[PDB]
Amino acid sequence: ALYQLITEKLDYSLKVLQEKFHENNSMCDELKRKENNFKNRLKQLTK
Amino acid sequence: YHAHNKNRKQEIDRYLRTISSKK
Repeated sequence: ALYQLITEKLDYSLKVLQEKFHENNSMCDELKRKENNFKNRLKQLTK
Repeated sequence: YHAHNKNRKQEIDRYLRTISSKK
């Protein structure tokens, strides 16, 4: 009983954590694009 | 996965702080 339920809990937790990792990667690259856009906006503004 | 998730969260916090600083 300790075995099967805990192993299924962990198998579901793997998906739970991988979802948040993928979404964190998406938020990270969107942050990268945002900061690049702000820096290029500054570039054009100075020009 | 938890370790790298925490790392990404910290980096995202830094990036958001920088964006707010320039914003």
